[PDB]
Amino acid sequence: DLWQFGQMILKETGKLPFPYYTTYGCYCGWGGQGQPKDATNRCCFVHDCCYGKLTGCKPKTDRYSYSRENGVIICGQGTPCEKQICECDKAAAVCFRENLGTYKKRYMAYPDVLCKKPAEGC
Ligand SMILES: CCCCCCCCCCCCCCCCCC(=O)O
Ligand code: NA
Repeated sequence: DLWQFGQMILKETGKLPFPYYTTYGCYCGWGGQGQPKDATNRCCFVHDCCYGKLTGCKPKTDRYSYSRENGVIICGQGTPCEKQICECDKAAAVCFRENLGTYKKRYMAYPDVLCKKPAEGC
């Protein structure tokens, strides 16, 4: 669920998920518009697409099992929805960590007027 995704983000990046990954670029936030502005933004875009594939699941409310061992997130046993949601969340959290080097404070609260057409497609 979103509480768990938030904890993953904090564990992987050392940043609180709000505001650092809720108001960044064009896609780190609710949905998005336009094209991803950098690597971190593309992680958010991919995560949105990942959730999009889970048509029969409720990714923001379904709580799943996971652990984090030798610095690796391990999605635990569960329903197919729980497992797939966990894997979407893990991938995005790791993606954020891997692109912290290019995280730009400039892109927090990125003006929605610059998230211009054409939209990137999943
Ligand atoms: C007045 C309201 C203040 C704002 C609300 C504060 C509470 C926010 C709780 C955050 C929990 C985890 C949020 C997960 C964010 C996911 C980001 C993303 O889509 O990449
Ligand atoms: Na988004």
